[PDB]
Amino acid sequence: NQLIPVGARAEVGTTGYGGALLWQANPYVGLALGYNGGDISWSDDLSINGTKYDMDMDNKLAYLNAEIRPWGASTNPWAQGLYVAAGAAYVDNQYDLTKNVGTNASVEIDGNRFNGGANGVSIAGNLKYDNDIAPYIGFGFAPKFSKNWGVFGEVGAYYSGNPKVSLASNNDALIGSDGRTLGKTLDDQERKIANDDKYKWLPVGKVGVNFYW
Repeated sequence: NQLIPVGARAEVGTTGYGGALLWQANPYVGLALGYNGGDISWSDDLSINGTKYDMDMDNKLAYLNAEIRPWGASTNPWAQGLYVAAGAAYVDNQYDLTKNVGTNASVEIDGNRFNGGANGVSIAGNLKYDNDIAPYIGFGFAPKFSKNWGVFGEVGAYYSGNPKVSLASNNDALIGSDGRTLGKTLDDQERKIANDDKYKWLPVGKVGVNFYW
């Protein structure tokens, strides 16, 4: 049961693009070593209920995980394709978010609801995740239909630790529904991001194509 190199994959997803080297020891156990990253504008000018989203990333992530197929010997491809992924990553990722809340549009942050009013308001966030050795857990589907290639999709999360975080608006004096100003509410949401257990996780989704040769 030694791990045999079998090829590579190309992938794209929420942490950016890249790919991995692949090994398989048997129908149940395999290994991926890869990189995701890039300077990418994940969305620009994207309008939803009066509000434009912009997100930019600048990521360097390199990972190593095992892929385990509980039913990897199954002749059902719906079961043979399922796997759990587990390992760790070097993580050095940076996200810029911008919400431009338009005229008379409404946004909710930490339970407090604000209105854009006559001019709207813009809210910005910088999130920086740095961890040399971040544990990773994920679930994927990669059914076998070819000796030469296949496709896959995966969702998981890195236990990165809380990011460094900065939140800001170009109008902090707006009062929300619970009475806190926008400045104060952002401060509060900044503290939750910087400390709550929930935000120690960096979620991820991706898809791609495998090549075996």
